[PDB]
Amino acid sequence: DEANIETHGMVPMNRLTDDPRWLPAMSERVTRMVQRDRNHPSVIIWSLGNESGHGANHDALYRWIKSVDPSRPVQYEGGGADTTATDIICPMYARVDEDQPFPAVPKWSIKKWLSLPGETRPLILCQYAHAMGNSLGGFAKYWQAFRQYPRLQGGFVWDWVDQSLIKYDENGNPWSAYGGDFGDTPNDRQFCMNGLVFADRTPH
Amino acid sequence: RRDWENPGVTQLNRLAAHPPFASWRNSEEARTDRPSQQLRSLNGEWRFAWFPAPEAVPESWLECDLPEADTVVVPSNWQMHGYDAPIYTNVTYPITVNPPFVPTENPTGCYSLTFNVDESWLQEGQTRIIFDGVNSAFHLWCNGRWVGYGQDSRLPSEFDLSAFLRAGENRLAVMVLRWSDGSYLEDQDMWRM
Amino acid sequence: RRDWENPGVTQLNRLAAHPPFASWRNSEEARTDRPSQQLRSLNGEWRFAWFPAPEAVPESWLECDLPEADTVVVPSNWQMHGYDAPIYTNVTYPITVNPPFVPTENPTGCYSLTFNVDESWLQEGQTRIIFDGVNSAFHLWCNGRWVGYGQDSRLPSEFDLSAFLRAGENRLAVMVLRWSDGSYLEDQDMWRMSGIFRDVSLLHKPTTQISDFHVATRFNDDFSRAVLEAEVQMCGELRDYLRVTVSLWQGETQVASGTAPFGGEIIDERGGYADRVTLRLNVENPKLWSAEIPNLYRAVVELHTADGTLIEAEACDVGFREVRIENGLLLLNGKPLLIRGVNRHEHHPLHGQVMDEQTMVQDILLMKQNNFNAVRCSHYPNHPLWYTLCDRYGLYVVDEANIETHGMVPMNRLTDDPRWLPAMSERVTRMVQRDRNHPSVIIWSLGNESGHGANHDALYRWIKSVDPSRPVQYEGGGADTTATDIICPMYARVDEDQPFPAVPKWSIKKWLSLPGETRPLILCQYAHAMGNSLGGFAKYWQAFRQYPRLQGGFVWDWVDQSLIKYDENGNPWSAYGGDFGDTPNDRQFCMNGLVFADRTPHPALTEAKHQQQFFQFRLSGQTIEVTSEYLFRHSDNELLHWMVALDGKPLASGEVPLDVAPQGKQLIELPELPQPESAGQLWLTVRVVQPNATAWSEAGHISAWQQWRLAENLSVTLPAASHAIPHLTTSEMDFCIELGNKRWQFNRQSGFLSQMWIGDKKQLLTPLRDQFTRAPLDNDIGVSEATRIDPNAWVERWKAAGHYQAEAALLQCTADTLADAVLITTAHAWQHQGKTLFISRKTYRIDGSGQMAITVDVEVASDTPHPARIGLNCQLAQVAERVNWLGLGPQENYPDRLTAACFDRWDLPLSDMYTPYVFPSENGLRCGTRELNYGPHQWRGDFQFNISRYSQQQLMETSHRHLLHAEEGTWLNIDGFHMGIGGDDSWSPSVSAEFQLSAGRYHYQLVWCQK
Ligand SMILES: OC[C@H]1O[C@@H](O[C@H]2[C@H](O)[C@@H](O)[C@H](O)O[C@@H]2CO)[C@H](O)[C@@H](O)[C@H]1O
Ligand SMILES: OC[C@H]1O[C@@H](O[C@H]2[C@H](O)[C@@H](O)[C@H](O)O[C@@H]2CO)[C@H](O)[C@@H](O)[C@H]1O
Ligand SMILES: [Mg+2]
Ligand SMILES: [Mg+2]
Ligand SMILES: [Mg+2]
Ligand SMILES: [Mg+2]
Ligand SMILES: [Mg+2]
Ligand SMILES: [Mg+2]
Ligand code: NA
Ligand code: NA
Ligand code: NA
Ligand code: NA
Ligand code: NA
Ligand code: NA
Repeated sequence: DEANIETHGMVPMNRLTDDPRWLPAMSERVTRMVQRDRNHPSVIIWSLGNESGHGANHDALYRWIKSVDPSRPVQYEGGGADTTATDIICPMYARVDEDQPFPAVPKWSIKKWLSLPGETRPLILCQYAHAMGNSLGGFAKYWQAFRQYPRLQGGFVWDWVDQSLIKYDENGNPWSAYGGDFGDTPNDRQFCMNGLVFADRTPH
Repeated sequence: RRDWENPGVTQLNRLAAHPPFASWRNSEEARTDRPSQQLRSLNGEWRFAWFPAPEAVPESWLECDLPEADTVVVPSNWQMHGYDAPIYTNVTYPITVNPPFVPTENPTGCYSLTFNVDESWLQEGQTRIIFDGVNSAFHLWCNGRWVGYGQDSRLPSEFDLSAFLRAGENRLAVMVLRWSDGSYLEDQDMWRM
Repeated sequence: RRDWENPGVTQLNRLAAHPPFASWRNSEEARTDRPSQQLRSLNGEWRFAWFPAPEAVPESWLECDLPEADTVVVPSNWQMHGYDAPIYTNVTYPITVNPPFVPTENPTGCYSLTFNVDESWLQEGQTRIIFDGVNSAFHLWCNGRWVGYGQDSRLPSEFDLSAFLRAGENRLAVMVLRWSDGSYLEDQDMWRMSGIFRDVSLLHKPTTQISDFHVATRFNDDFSRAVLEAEVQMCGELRDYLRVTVSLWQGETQVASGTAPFGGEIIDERGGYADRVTLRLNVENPKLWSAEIPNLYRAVVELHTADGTLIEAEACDVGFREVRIENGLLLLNGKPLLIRGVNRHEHHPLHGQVMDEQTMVQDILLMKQNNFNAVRCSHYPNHPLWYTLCDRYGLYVVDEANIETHGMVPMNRLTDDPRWLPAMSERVTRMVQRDRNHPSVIIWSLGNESGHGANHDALYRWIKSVDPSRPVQYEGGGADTTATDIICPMYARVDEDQPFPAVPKWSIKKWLSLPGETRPLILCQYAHAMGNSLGGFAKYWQAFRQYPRLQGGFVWDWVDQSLIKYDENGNPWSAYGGDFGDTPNDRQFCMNGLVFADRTPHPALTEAKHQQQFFQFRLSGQTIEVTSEYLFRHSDNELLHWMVALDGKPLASGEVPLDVAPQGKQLIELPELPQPESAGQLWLTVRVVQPNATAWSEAGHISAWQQWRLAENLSVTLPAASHAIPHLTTSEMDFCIELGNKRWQFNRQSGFLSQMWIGDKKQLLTPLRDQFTRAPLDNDIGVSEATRIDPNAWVERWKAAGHYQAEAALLQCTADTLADAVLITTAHAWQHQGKTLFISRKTYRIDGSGQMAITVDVEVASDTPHPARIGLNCQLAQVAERVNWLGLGPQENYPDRLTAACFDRWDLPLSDMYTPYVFPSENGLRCGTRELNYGPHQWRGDFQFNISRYSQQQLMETSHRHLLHAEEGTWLNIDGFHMGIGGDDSWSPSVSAEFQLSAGRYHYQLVWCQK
């Protein structure tokens, strides 16, 4: 269960989440969620949001949850996937054997990540294997690694269903549309369709 | 006040958050998770009019239905009814980055509903309204009087309407802003509606 | 909108918080900290009108002055101008608890000011107004148009007035609400006042400006190298020709300087901060800052263009020091501190809560002179100047957020509620944003007495995360929660546990070692100096010295919060809770200071000074070993003076220069002790004197002392045959003795000495009778009240037992004539409801020499509460100018508070023998006295005494010192034994067992003779 906090378009990504003036607004997004969902057994882990860098607001909120609900781990991927705001190493799109050593926020091979000096946390990818179009090549490589390494405990595939929308042609026949098909611009075109299933639930 | 351009105001008069309630008045119903007569759905046909900015909304709408409005089902996203376009942008914000401000042409959906309330709900007790999801911020009025405001498009906003309703017919008016300072915290890679 | 009843709205249009700015446009002025033309004070004469509620404020006031207003000075608290009454309530909120609402009758102060603004401030740049302190919330209008709103009475609220002002005359309107939802977070134990009580100023900054800067100093392992790192942020349009230069100065020498254009390092997938830049300056062998030697450098941050043109400059003092907790110890520059601290409220008896530099400096100097090295800002961020003075004079400071919700039930009802997280967060974040560059701040505190809630844990981590350089502490919820790096209890005792449920206060020695505990423990409040208090203070100090992890504490507290009131005649007097009609109130509980409101010291201050000395001594043989407790400085401004005296008469003395390294020892051998030619006890006193003046003391300043007994030669020499023999005259009702021109009369029905004559002059106004009670101290009373008795308080135990009502019943009174003397024997029982509480047996033996030897043997029933004292008292007929004694002094001292006192011969004017505590009680005792002289009388023995124009009766019946009146003659209380005064706290019995008169049978003897 994840708070409705994502500030991906900011520059740098944590510009708001490291800003105390935004702590109140962010706090209610996390606190109100826990207040509502904390009795559901299906929720096993809380998340502080998505792609909002790593800011001090995150640290404060991570502690708040740990204090009010010790029954479930808290994770958050922003800022490098392994900051002080996450009980779990939860990278997005980290590769199995190949490192992608981006500055400040590298995406290490998952097998290697587990063993960096001083690291001891479990690793569960928050997003992996981007099912956009003809894809999922390399999927088995993740599973073989998850089964061999105890601390590689899986992941959440990206993602379930294509976000395509239905439009109607001149003849009234329906068709699947994506970014820019409504005159929207700028837009990110087909990147809104990354699911294992089509928008109507037919499997890819 | 332009509360929608102030991250210091994320709500006005909203009630505290809490787990799912239904106020059963029969324990066996509560045991089996049966529908509660105390928890009523207001989903169905509502009145809706679209405006290009909050500044364009007529004062008359607070007290009376706009003749030009249409009847539409709720819940719904107004883009899906064709009133304006949905936008698919991944990382880049769909509005200029100038926190906490939002554009002056800010699509405003004016929703209203005339509905009945039985005297029995008003003779004792508290009657609250619950909006489980309103994107991205809104003000609420009941029978012409202002009740409150809320942000966070993905959690329920609840208001006590006890002192605002009367037996019989009543009318809600909800002014929903497409963009708000909450939009700054809602940049997920998905259609913007 | 009623924004003042919504914790969700703590401000509207308020600008971000930042460190002190002045927008100098000349770098040298910034270097020297000179007044800046871009920072104007708007303090002075303002207009003001009081209203009972915001609803009563006329709308005309926004546009123009109200003719009914008065002209008053700002800053001020309106209660100090007489507009409404200040309230003194401790825990109970001064308003009904019904968050977030406040009373409808809400005193509103309408202040306004018409002033000029130069077009030069408006033609370019930004003009903002800064309210350093507005209690408790306020709306601001400029030229009739609404600007913004602000809460938090203890941090500055700033607003941009650029668009509201016009060249020439302008008018500000400030509506200040006494009560707001902010008041729920401002329940500290002090007077409840309101108003614009800190500075109001206007600051002009350029459009392209420094909007914030943080300075950090990190060191290598032995502090011989440091890196100064300065992160600077800007507002305005970014341009490639912009630069920031940060230069570091040590006096006139430029130690380092670095320049760079804006553009920070990559932080995440989206990049870095194009509007910030970090300059790193290397510093070799930096001069380190500490309270011992507050070395400071000056950092100047200049925003300019590449061609060299200055845009503006900001600056700050920098102190190179590292604070860290390691292996359970709080270290400063790698050495463990011993905090000799005190809590200090911002209080002035005339001006209320408005602070001035003079009072601040006065406080700091008395503190330092009294061996304090640290101060806790109980319980809110202080006026900005305070931190400047602590940085420069040298004091460690605990900076504390203005959050206290003591009156809630339970105490954390709001702090554990996420809906109050926002409001609380601003009280912590804005404080850190303002004060983080001050070297004197070594620890952050999350507030006070607010229980322990999840909001505390969230804010604890926020701080840890943004400023790793300083530990975070917080006492609420048990003093050792997950929200504190330091175990920091309030009023935990040294050896005794107070196991309250859920938030027990353990003995401090035991607390350190509870299972799994490893942190340092520094009391955030200890030894409550209310009234005649500080009993047992030495016990804390002996434990802090013995246990490494006991690293000191902050005494409660610095200064009495009494306020001045004026009687019919216009004469001033000190007032406390309820004296303004305020009710409910907590009476004298607002006076807990080491000093009176006017800065005069109470006697307890000297005890603190002595227990907090920086030099320890031991004596062996002729050898004195001095050990320095300084961590960083050598004793380079100290000389040891020693003096040997026999019963007060000096025999020898000298001086030796001290040259001891920090933590080192120096041995000093006294020269051979020539023998004395008289019986008597030789005593050695040593003192540490500072020959040279300093920024905080005058030449000659004494910083430490100690005494020891040396050889004693008991007198074995027989007096000598008396030239005369006293005669006894027996009559039915009296036994009279005559000797020369003196006569004594013992009444046979009362069994006491009722009269004594020198010639035809009577010496007594009241007979000499035993006394087992004292006018109750604040500590004896505790929370007890007539309207609500605390039966466990000492005063209630004594009352209930009949101690104050017991009457002497005579058992025996006989007279015998001996070879050279007459002997009177008496026995009395004191009873109550038929129980014998005390029995006193005595002999008075009057001899040929005229001396009357009195022996007293008392029995105290075991089941009666131990008595306050066991002595005699009388009202002498005459009054004399001086009091001279051989015993401990010169100041007032009690059994559990006499370490600072020295044995010697003292002589003071009688009035100095009375301590004017605002709430009167037993006072002025001196203990360990072997001889006392007053008028022609002399008493010799080994007793404790007090002497004054006020009876115990009067003191106990009078609640305010200004109402006491000198009685005829002089009341003398001479005690064989006197109970300790306690003070670990002033709301529960706190006199340690060893200081209670529980022995059951007591003996003392005194000789009264003429001089
Ligand atoms: O389904 C899209 C996916 O995008 C990832 O973001 C990518 C983005 O698509 C690409 O244009 C840019 O080069 O890199 C971004 C990664 O830094 C998001 O991380 C993921 O959450 C999805 O939104
Ligand atoms: O100077 C007073 C002191 O009060 C303490 O609180 C006491 C209070 O005085 C007593 O009336 C109540 O019965 O017990 C309280 C302790 O729980 C505060 O702890 C201290 O901060 C001071 O305010
Ligand atoms: Mg808002
Ligand atoms: Mg039914
Ligand atoms: Mg009707
Ligand atoms: Mg994203
Ligand atoms: Mg408010
Ligand atoms: Mg308190
Ligand atoms: Na595994
Ligand atoms: Na996508
Ligand atoms: Na110690
Ligand atoms: Na007090
Ligand atoms: Na010296
Ligand atoms: Na008294």
